Amino acid sequence: QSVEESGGRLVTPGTPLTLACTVSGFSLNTYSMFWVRQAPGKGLQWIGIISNFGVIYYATWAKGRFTISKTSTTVDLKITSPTTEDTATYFCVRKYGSEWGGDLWGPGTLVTVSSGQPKAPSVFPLAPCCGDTPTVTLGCLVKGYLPEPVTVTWNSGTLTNGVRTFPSVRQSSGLYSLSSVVSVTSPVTCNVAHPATNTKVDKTVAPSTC
Amino acid sequence: DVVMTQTPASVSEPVGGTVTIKCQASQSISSYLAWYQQKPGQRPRLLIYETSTLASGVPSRFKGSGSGTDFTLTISDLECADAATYYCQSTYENPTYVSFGGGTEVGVKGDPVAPTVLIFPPSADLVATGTVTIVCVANKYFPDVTVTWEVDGTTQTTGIENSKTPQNSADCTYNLSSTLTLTSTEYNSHKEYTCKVTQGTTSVVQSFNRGDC
Repeated sequence: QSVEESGGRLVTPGTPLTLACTVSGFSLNTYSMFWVRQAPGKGLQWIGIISNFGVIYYATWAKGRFTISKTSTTVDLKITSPTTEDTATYFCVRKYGSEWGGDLWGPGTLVTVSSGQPKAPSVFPLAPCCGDTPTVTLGCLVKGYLPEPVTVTWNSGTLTNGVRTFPSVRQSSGLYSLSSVVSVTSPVTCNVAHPATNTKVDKTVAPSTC
Repeated sequence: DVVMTQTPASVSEPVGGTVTIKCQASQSISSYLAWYQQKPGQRPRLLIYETSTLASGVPSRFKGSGSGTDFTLTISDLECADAATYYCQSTYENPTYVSFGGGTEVGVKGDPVAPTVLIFPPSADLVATGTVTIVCVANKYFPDVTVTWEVDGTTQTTGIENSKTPQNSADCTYNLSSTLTLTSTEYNSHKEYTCKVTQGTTSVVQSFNRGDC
């Protein structure tokens, strides 16, 4: 029924890491699973596959770089010796019966390979200039973080209507930045979680810059 | 190994129009080809497998055809909801044959909509960091905009970074953030800050004065 990847994190080149794909609602005794990755802003790339009987095949480029395995609840992907170019979102995918294609995909887990150290985001409130006459859009600027992602919620996730969280952009420093804005009928709090640094910051945004 | 060559790299068609996407296989893969749709920031979704068989729930407007080394996805009655990158995949049962095409970024052309614009002066504590970031937002617009920043009437050429949301699923519109970054010394040396959002010869501006905010 569903697939969820975990274990994406920031590592230095040469540091082994393993990703887990946890399945629910079906058995790996029955279904084969495969791994696909997607470098930021790039296309899909097939890594390899493990049958319901445990027989594994790898893409030619992937041979010796990855090891696929399975447990009672998961398939796993060990990246033997990560390089900067292994920075990607990794997806696990349930194979449908008739071909080596996939019907059920996970959300993906993001691997970052870099010599830069992790950095918690700094958060700043966004509001109209002091005194603007109003429906109001308020926001939070979330900057200087590594790795992606941050999770931005409003009012502890209870506010989801009228929210726009722009895609992050990576600066030359390797750090990321984004803003999230919410439109409300004329207080809102942004919550900025960064699983990597286990930090969560809350900012209750004044309705103007006064 | 099999290489899938997908063309075009990108295409835009009007609502109600037709998008034709092709994949060429470097070796015959018989009928073993699938198509996926991937919306920005989301996971890939299976549309078609076995060249032509629709995944459940996937509308008939999506039509897969071809065989051997030549394959086609045709998307009819194009909807704003269809804005996505589409990928073919050889699904042939041999690891030397499996691979994805390079994708086709499909934009959907809906009704023109002029942006509104919001500007966000930097907070006192932001200025206090030594690095000022000014945020501008272009709301609910189509087609693309270009953004410029003016500081006391002078067009800025550095420190500008833009980020665009996916096309709205119902009306095709975009939203964009544009951010201008300067040192607090640079910031404090100027008065009027203007974000200018342009579509052709028509621009919408928002401005503030540093001392007012």
